[PDB]
Amino acid sequence: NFLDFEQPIAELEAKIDSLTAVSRQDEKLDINIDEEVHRLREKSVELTRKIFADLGAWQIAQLARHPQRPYTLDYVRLAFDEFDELAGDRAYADDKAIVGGIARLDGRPVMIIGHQKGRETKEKIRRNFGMPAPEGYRKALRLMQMAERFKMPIITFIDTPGAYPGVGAEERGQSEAIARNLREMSRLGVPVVCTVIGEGGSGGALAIGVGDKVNMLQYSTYSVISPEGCASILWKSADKAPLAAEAMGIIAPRLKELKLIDSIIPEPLGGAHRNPEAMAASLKAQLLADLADLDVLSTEDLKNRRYQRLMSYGYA
Amino acid sequence: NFLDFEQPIAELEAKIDSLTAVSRQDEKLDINIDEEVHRLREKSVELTRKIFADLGAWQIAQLARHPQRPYTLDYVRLAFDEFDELAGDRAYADDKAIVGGIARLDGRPVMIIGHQKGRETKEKIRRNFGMPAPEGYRKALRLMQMAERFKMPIITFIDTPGAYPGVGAEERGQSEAIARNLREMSRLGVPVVCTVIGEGGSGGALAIGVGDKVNMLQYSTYSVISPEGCASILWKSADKAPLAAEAMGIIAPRLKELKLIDSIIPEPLGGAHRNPEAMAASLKAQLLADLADLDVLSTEDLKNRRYQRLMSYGYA
Repeated sequence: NFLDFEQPIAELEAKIDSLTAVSRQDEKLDINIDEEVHRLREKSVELTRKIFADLGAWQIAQLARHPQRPYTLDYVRLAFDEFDELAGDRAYADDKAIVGGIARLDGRPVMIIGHQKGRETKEKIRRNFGMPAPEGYRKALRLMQMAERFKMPIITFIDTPGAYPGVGAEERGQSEAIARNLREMSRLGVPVVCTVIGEGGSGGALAIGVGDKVNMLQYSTYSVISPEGCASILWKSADKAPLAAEAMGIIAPRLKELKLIDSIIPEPLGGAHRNPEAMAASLKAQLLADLADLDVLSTEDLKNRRYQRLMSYGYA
Repeated sequence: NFLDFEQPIAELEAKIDSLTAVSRQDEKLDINIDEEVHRLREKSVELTRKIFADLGAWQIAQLARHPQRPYTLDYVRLAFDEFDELAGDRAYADDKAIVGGIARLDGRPVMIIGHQKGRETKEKIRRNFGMPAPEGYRKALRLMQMAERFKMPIITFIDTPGAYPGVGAEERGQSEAIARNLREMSRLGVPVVCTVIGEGGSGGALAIGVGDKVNMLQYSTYSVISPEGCASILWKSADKAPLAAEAMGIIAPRLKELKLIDSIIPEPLGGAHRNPEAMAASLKAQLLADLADLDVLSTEDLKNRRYQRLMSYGYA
């Protein structure tokens, strides 16, 4: 299901599908499929550049929410192996809006923590649209401590609309849990790398994003507040979300100059959704490179550097 | 237009035709034409043997009258070159039921006399269904004399239902003209070869068929009277034509044993009409072979042999 501005790409795709049927549909129909396929694929490839060259911040947000995209499960599958999912906070529940586990990266063992919006409606409602109740963040703290204890690096993916705004979420110390998370992660003796795949932000995202390095795709928005919220509070409306997106600076290159993120991982054309494997390979390369130049530093120097980088936050 | 017993061959042909259309008809239709063409041609080739193995004398007559077949024009075109058509009896008209001319056979010059039924209805009525009025036979005598004079061999084809049974034909000495023809041809000083391509007989055919050699296709009937006439006079009916054909002995092999014809030229499968070129090549080879072993004999010995062979006619 392509977005509104990806229409010319769609109709060309719509002609492309029935090519399979015409191959063996009925009445002996087996036409010269290869010629038409090649011409239509050429046109489609040419047109996507005609479509994805002129997208800006409001679009970037739409693309960051494309309802066909790799979630943390997808990146785990397409760049990680021997994945073991640990579920359980030890207190009140395991949460489906966060998925964590311990896996191997090119032999090396790692910890993977991140969100999972679910693909279709069913897995979206079963995972609460990637909105974690605090018990999830307590689980994430528990896993992060486990990873710290056994001299293990931590790889974290961040793809959350935000911490759930609900009765159950507020009752259980949402603020307290996120505060603790932000406290412990800033003392681990192991390197930390955190991407911004997909749509993330709204503070709750930061619960698992305080690390040595930070990386973001080219169509991923990292906003202290969703554009619609900023629009409602400030613009006194919702339709004016694109203006809020333009003003805030939620796009990766805008953030990059702000010394906030350490690298942008380029996407396959038309969005990572068109070539999830290519995006997974790019992410794996970026993660490995980040880990490499990180392992040289010792644990004490690692923590000191982490603290120093934090203090660089804010123009002050 | 195939005959009644060639139906299974037809329907398979009927499926075969629209293969051309399906190649580029509409809606991008270009199917794997070669596979279906090969399979259907295999089936058609197998079926014709299933159809032309079990034909007998009544059929042979039907095949001899297949309304798709090479007439003398066709054999001239497909086995002769530098053909010049002489038309004119010098007396009252040139006739379209006979076509004569002087042409070359592999360099050698020859004379070609024979009938031409015309292909479609128009050329059939314009040529009087290959039925010659006597002026035609006078023309044939004139040409035969011309060929004799200039030491030239004569090749004759014979494809006639018969001499026209009409007022104009009877008035002009039909009997006289044919008698003269039968007289002169038995004195020419040049070799004579005469086939029985197509349907011929009824005496008038003999007007141009008294030569050193005689040859007949495998599906050509040479009857002193059409089967239908024999049926009407003797059987007292018309439907009983096949019995008349069986009794008379109008089929080539039946005649061959009678010492009446000197050779049968085998046909392409399914009738010469399916491969007119192959039939033309076979006819040309037979004609050349006949001429070869004939030119050895001198003119006097040629005429003496011709006379002796004639006397062998009839068991007496």
